[PDB]
Amino acid sequence: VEVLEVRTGPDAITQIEAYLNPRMGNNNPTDELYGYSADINVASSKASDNPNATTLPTYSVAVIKLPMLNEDMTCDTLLMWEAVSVKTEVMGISSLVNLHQGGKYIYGSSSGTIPVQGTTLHMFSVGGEPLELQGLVASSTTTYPTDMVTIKNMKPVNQALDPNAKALLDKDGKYPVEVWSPDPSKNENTRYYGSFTGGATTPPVMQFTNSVTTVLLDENGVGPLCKGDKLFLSAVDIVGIHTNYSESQNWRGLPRYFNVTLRKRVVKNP
Amino acid sequence: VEVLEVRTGPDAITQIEAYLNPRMGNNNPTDELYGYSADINVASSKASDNPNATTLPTYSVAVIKLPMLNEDMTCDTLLMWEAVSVKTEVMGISSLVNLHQGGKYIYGSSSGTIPVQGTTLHMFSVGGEPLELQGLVASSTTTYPTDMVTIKNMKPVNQALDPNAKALLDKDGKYPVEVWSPDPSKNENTRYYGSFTGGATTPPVMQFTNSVTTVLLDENGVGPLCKGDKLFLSAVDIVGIHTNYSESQNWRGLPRYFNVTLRKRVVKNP
Amino acid sequence: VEVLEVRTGPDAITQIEAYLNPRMGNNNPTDELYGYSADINVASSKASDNPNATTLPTYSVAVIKLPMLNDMTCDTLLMWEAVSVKTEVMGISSLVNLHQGGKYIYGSSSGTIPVQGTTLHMFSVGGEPLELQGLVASSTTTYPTDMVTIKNMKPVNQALDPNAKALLDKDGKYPVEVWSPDPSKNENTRYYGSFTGGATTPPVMQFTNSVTTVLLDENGVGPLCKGDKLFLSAVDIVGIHTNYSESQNWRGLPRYFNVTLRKRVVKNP
Amino acid sequence: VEVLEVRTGPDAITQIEAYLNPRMGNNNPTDELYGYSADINVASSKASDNPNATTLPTYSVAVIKLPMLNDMTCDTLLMWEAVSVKTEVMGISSLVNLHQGGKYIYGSSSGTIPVQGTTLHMFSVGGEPLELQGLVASSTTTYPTDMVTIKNMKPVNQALDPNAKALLDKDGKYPVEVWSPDPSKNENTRYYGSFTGGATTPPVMQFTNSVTTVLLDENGVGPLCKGDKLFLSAVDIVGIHTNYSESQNWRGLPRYFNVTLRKRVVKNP
Amino acid sequence: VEVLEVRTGPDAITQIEAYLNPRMGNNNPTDELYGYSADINVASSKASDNPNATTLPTYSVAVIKLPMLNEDMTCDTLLMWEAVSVKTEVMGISSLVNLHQGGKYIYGSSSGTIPVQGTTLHMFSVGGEPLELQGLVASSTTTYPTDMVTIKNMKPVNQALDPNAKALLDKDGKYPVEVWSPDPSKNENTRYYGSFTGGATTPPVMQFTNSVTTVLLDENGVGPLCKGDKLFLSAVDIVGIHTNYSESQNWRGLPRYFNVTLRKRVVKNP
Ligand SMILES: CC(=O)N[C@H]1[C@H]([C@H](O)[C@H](O)CO)O[C@@](O[C@H]2[C@@H](O)[C@@H](CO)O[C@@H](O[C@H]3[C@H](O)[C@@H](O)[C@H](O)O[C@@H]3CO)[C@@H]2O)(C(=O)O)C[C@@H]1O
Ligand SMILES: CC(=O)N[C@H]1[C@H]([C@H](O)[C@H](O)CO)O[C@@](O[C@H]2[C@@H](O)[C@@H](CO)O[C@@H](O[C@H]3[C@H](O)[C@@H](O)[C@H](O)O[C@@H]3CO)[C@@H]2O)(C(=O)O)C[C@@H]1O
Ligand SMILES: CC(=O)N[C@H]1[C@H]([C@H](O)[C@H](O)CO)O[C@@](O[C@H]2[C@@H](O)[C@@H](CO)O[C@@H](O[C@H]3[C@H](O)[C@@H](O)[C@H](O)O[C@@H]3CO)[C@@H]2O)(C(=O)O)C[C@@H]1O
Ligand SMILES: CC(=O)N[C@H]1[C@H]([C@H](O)[C@H](O)CO)O[C@@](O[C@H]2[C@@H](O)[C@@H](CO)O[C@@H](O[C@H]3[C@H](O)[C@@H](O)[C@H](O)O[C@@H]3CO)[C@@H]2O)(C(=O)O)C[C@@H]1O
Ligand SMILES: [Ca+2]
Ligand SMILES: [Ca+2]
Ligand SMILES: [Ca+2]
Ligand SMILES: [Ca+2]
Ligand SMILES: [Ca+2]
Repeated sequence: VEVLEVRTGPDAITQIEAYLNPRMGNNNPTDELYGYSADINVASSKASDNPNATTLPTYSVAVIKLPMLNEDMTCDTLLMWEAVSVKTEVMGISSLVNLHQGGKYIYGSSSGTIPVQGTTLHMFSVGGEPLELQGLVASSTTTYPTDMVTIKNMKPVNQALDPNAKALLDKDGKYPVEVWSPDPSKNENTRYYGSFTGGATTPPVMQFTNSVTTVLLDENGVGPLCKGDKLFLSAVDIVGIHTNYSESQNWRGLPRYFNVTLRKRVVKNP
Repeated sequence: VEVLEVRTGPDAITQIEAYLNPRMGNNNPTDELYGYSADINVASSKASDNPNATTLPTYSVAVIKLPMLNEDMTCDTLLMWEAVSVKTEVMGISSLVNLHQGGKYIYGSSSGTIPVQGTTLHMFSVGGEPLELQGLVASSTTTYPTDMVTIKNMKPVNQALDPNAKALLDKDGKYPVEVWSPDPSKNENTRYYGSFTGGATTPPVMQFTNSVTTVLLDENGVGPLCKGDKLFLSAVDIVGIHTNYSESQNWRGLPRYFNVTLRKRVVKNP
Repeated sequence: VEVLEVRTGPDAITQIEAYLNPRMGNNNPTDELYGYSADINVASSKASDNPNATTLPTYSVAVIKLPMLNDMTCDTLLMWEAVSVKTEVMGISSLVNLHQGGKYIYGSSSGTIPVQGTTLHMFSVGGEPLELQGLVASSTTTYPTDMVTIKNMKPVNQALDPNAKALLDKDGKYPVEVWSPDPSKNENTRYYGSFTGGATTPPVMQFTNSVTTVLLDENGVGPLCKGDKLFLSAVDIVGIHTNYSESQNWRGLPRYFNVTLRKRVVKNP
Repeated sequence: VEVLEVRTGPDAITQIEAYLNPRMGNNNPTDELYGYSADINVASSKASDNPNATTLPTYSVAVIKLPMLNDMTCDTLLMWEAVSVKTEVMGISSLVNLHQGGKYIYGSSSGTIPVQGTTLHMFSVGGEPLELQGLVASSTTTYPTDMVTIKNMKPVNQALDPNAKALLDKDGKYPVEVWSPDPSKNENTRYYGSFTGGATTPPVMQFTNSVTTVLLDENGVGPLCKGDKLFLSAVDIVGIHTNYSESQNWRGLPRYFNVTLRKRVVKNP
Repeated sequence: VEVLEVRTGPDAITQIEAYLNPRMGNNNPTDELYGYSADINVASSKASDNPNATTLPTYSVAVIKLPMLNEDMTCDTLLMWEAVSVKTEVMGISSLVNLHQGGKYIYGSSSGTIPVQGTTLHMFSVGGEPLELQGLVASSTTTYPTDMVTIKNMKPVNQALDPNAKALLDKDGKYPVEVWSPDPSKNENTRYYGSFTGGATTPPVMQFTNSVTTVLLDENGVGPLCKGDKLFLSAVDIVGIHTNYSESQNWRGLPRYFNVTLRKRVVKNP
């Protein structure tokens, strides 16, 4: 679609806000361990790697419906909502500042417990359509739960780049992060931003503020354009691993807030 | 409230300073371990987790009364104090540079003792009303002391985002950091800045200088506006954990200094 | 070659995109451990050090053929000039995995240690092969003969031997522990590398589609593609995987490139 | 004083330079362990904590007498204004030493553990003594009477007691664990500090002669030297050296200052 | 000498390149462990600390002879070469990415070996005369090899700043880093840049690129001026410690490349 100028005048700007709850494996709000995975079940061998669905963190996604812009669809030009900037925040960070939760002792049984630590993964995206994904796994011989969306008919090539392994992030809590990542060869109409630090016991590091805005405009001054007046918000915020007294382990996630400013953009009627 | 222009002229600027003492759990200045929590008392299980009030760090808050500005409340326009910038500093940082305090030896009994280390959490906020808070916990089955302000009738939803778990930071030493964090969906009239590094034994890192100012104006050039001529200052500065000889542990906190510059802002009378 | 002005007008600009699969040692897509090295075989001594080819990560290289620009007698020619690149290490979140068969973090009730330790990231974009300098940990290492390594090593190759030079002209052949970008050459290539060592170091990576690197030099000139060929080179070693028996495999990830090129006028030589 | 404009013309600018040696506890240059604290002596309990004077790092301070500027009648006077400073921790590379007596890294065939753990770096440049705020880890600690510490301590002193104030007016007398710069004062000093804690943390330091710190405030005014005196203050604890017996000493390094000053006109008070 | 303006015109700019090989202790290219120190030999006691020359890393220095500028030395003004900017690079960084070198196992005898790690020291300097040095040691009772250049007649004062402990970096592989550092009270005619990270097992961190230039001009816009048409390049690049199977240890250094751009500067004839 040919993109023209920004539409000026009163009522040309709008703003939405939303939060996405984490989807660490216990994904129902009545689950005792909502916001965590179940105890990790580890592969027995290369050939026998059957991770339980509840142990696998997935991506969060929400579709926000925006006000309808075009009365009749037959004028030479149309309007689309253009995402211009976002304020985003990982919520409840200070919940990890807690040394009394049941778990593994830091020293002996007189000490506090080890807080959430280890691998972290933070991703947010804002687009005018679903986030486009690339499949890649640690091991093609893992058998994934069938009620999740994973790579069909995996082979060892899927341990690196197979250009046939593509998907859309179109379902909340279904696409495992260990299988899918943002596809940089597409996503022309989405801006995504991601951060990873690995390790078993790494100290998690996070900032929180209401003073920072990310501008979503591309090199040409154009932000994501919302097809069918729909805005797509995606996230994952794995903040580390909680270790229990018995040494079993649960992934821990946190929710993410989005505040997106949008404006009206003229496009040519296709 | 329709915000208008900055009032210029002599005496249009004022400046306040304040310090907030840490509320680590021992919050009475006659407490032997004032500036620390009591020995952390750890849950025996998921179901049984009763942290003592003295073991839970809370937010500091102070209200600064500013000179009154409006004689007539008849006038078509009124003046409010607008917070423009802040210098803020964590005080007594070098008190941590101490290897003789009674505790746990670094190596054997000929060595110095382990200094304060582990999880850190730093936050300051400057606003024209109480900081708005969102509740989220590590465990919804925790029983919090009834004399603290925490989430009423928790369910497992409270381990992630429950949109009903909201509060105002309107009491000093009452809101546990492990339960509450700044709400990014509100706080239009407060600037907050936060930094977290987790981990069991992580070395703390801190800077101190009198050369750095934070500017508090939003993207329209408007800082926090002080309702009823009150300026709200909030903080928490957990600098880590002290470990005792028996391996019991206390949170350690430090005081925070604020120097705030304010100016007169014209607003439309409501 | 004398470099003249940029050629303006419609069709003055083109873009390409490619990805390079990692070459960690298992370099065939049907290899069970594709994207990993084989179990590291360690030297029993300084004198006795014969690493298997499957255990030695090598540089990835791709040559992209660009639209033919030039008749070859005009007094000025056109060359494709690489102006900027968006590049991305793909599959980063694949490391966010605690269930893979391996070594337990704590006892046997816990998750397994994820990929961690030494990392090496390099990308380059050039108008000819990346020029290489040879330097090794040990000059007494015997390398696999079917790889390209330093000929007739002496202890001088543990430091700078001005004679140990090569071109990155084959994919999966030049070991990273032998070869590195030659800063005394490479006038026509831009390279960018970072290294963090250690055995257990947590890996750190970012991913976004918002970042572009400008390739122009201090005279405003990017790499100029000789014979309309664009050279893309990479290595992305994201750490070490540890197996249950404590054997270890290097782990690598693929890299994406999106390069923008413009027509540059040059004086005919 | 009412501060007026900068005085221009020939000879309006000056430079001084100085070094301050560290005061870690062994503060006499003939001390066998000069530049180190004596072996750390640890408290037996909350009630009993009697650190020896020689175990407690203190701030360094020097007063530089500047050229006499003024007669005192004139409606306006000149003061030296500290404009900028180049400052350097000297002898950083002295830490790059694994043969020194100490605790083995692995077994007795290995090198010894180098200086590591808690570090504290501070420098200040002002026109009067640095103003200090008292705060300690323990109010029941008994400090050496020959040092300057907080009078009549109570548990409030484990946090902010607004009465606990002092001036850094003596070299090697004010313990860093008792005093820090007071941000509620120090209008006429600029101070800069960084702290990293932990018991075994690797120290990190840079050294260059290319970096200057500008000392002007948001009104373009630097510290003004009362009575033509310039105050330089510092502490540079670079970590802890551990002996074979596992007893431990703080290690400090000297700091160099090069300050540029100019003449500032002020109203006679 | 009085420094005047930059000389303009054709042929006013020259460019040199050079490499400096590391001087870790095994400093002869035929040495089996060239580019490493010999096994560290640890002090028996404070009184008995005799490090072997081969165990002590020294600075690298090279003198580059530049084209002769002044035809008649009686003219009232003269030209000097002025170092304007440098591109510099540590070479062979990726040689460290090697887990099969003989050494100490990361885990048991089935694993890779521990790569080079621990204390790093990086310095480069570009000057128009020898880099000026200040003496400072960890221990004044250390007995250094007489074949090296160290502090004469050490006393305890040399554990801190002795103003009489000065030297010039005027010989390659002779001035140990543990005794000498750049003197900030001098070096008006040299620019030096240094970086240190200690510890015994710290991961080394290095970058490499050909896209970065350091500008050498001072605040008056004057770079180092090459006395007698000599350009002084100095370096040390200790990238860590290699541990052998028997647990003995060797410093590891890497060579450094320089590409310095120079221009002609007018000076008044003294
Ligand atoms: C992430 C998180 O919140 N982890 C909890 C865990 C988990 O709920 C559990 O591991 C499932 O993943 O529970 C922790 O406490 C449990 C632990 O102390 C075990 C003993 O190791 O006992 C459990 O209670 C038992 C009780 O002991 C028995 O008398 C009874 O038969 O059953 C109870 C419930 O099964 C504790 O809940 C843990 O450390 O694993 C606390 C963590 O914070
Ligand atoms: C990078 C990676 O994927 N590593 C795998 C490894 C490698 O595939 C393997 O080390 C070759 O380099 O395999 C891991 O699982 C193996 C391990 O559990 C060993 C026990 O030490 O047994 C292997 O299965 C055997 C099995 O024991 C026999 O019954 C069978 O007949 O032969 C099988 C094949 O050898 C496991 O596959 C590993 O931890 O080493 C899992 C890693 O994820
Ligand atoms: C933050 C802080 O200052 N921690 C102290 C602690 C705390 O005061 C205490 O743990 C309460 O939270 O005390 C430390 O010293 C005590 C320790 O040596 C214990 C031995 O386990 O003894 C205590 O003194 C006892 C004494 O031993 C008895 O004879 C007497 O009957 O009672 C005394 C007081 O209970 C020490 O105070 C500690 O290591 O726990 C020192 C820390 O710095
Ligand atoms: C920096 C470096 O490359 N270190 C080497 C070292 C050094 O060359 C050496 O330690 C002197 O600094 O050698 C390493 O391999 C040796 C090691 O396995 C030892 C056993 O601890 O044996 C040496 O070979 C011996 C062999 O074992 C004997 O049977 C024979 O009689 O003598 C041989 C030579 O002494 C190995 O060379 C090491 O681990 O120390 C490998 C390091 O990479
Ligand atoms: Ca594409
Ligand atoms: Ca809102
Ligand atoms: Ca060259
Ligand atoms: Ca004040
Ligand atoms: Ca001097």
